Amino acid sequence: NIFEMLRIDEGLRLKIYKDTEGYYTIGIGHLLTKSPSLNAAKSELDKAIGRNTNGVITKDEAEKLFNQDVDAAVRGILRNAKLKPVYDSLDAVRRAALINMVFQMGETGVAGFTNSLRMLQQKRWDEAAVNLAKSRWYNQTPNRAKRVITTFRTGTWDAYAA
Amino acid sequence: DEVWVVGMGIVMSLIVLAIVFGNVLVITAIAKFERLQTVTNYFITSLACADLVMGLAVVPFGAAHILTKTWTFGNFWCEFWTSIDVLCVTASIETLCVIAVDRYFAITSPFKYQSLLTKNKARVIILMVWIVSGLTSFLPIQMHWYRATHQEAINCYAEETCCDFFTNQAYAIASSIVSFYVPLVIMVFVYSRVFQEAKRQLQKIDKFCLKEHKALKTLGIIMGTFTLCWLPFFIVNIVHVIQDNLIRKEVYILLNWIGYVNSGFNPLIYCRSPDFRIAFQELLCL
Ligand SMILES: CC(C)NC[C@H](O)COc1cccc2[nH]c3ccccc3c12
Repeated sequence: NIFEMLRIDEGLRLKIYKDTEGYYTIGIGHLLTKSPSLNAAKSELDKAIGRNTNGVITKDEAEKLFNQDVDAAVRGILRNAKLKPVYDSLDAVRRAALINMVFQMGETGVAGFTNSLRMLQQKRWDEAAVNLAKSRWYNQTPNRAKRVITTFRTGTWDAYAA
Repeated sequence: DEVWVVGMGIVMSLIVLAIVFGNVLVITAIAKFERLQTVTNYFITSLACADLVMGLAVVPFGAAHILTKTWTFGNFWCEFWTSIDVLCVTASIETLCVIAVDRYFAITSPFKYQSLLTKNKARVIILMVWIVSGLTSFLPIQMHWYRATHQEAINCYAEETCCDFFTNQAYAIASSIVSFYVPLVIMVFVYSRVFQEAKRQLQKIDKFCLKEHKALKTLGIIMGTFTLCWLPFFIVNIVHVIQDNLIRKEVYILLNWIGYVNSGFNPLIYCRSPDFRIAFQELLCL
């Protein structure tokens, strides 16, 4: 399912680390905070967790946080007036692809593509893919972009599992 | 492809069952029957133990890794697993080498075809084999001496869902030479001399049983097989040390798995011996 998708694309790390932006991140794609300070990240983390983690957390915990982030993700996608119509017209699969794009690029970032969303809502896949392939997101991470896009056109998990 | 993953699941399940079944058979036959108890079959017992640990501990998790296209067992068990793997292979080659040497010193002693070592010496030798094997496998792996310094390998190490073996050129070369090549050359030379001797005898006057020469042919078969299975793999290691990525990962994995499949060939090779055959058919209620 979707959890598997994200679990693959982003990846899962047991110990605190800095992401591609240099910000503090742990578990699957969970942002502790944006700051060079490890102490601020520790505060954020402990606030998200039950007790002091020192920066090390259990797989289970990581999954808990991932769930919180997915919840918050879905809520965000629903509240956004631009994204809402598109997400409602997409089947569970493409919905998952979308939730992926929102995990990586965030609400605003995803709302960045007007025509992509427009056609996704119009059930026109190929053209949409052609639009997403010329994007910045695709250029930055051509692998995840290619997989997600392929997921949009195919509407299947065949891109993440053979 | 779920259809593909199931097919592979069935194939590799048949593989694992074959390995476990066979080596278990060998060990049981060797341990139960007093007629089958000799230094040679003690070494064979060590070998079948190595291949057994290969069957239960390693192959299944590798299969799971390839099928699921990812590692679900966590870094800890990834590392320990690799340790188990290298340990097994090393112990195996060392065992075969020891066997070769034993046969050499046994054929050529004034009393011929007789091996000078009693039982408690053999056990000691095996124990030492496993000790130095785990010494050249676990230590380097548990001390993280193999680990590469590039960002890819580091990401794969810190990643719990990623199990991949990345080795700095140094570890690749050193470990592949010490754990494989040297004892290989040793075995080859020694056993070649053993065949030369066997031929210098068989043409000589009576009497020395042919069954023993057939046995030398059998052992020769075990060794030949092992070397032929693992050779392509250990060659490619040095290949990637010289020029890396000159060979596809898939191919690497393939040769790797050839080496794996080798672990189940021994039980079928021991059938050459009338003794092991009678024993086998005995345990099977035939
Ligand atoms: C798929 C992995 C985890 N298993 C690798 C090979 O089966 C055997 O590995 C070895 C056994 C003995 C000595 C060795 N030296 C090496 C150097 C590089 C890679 C593997 C080995 C190796």
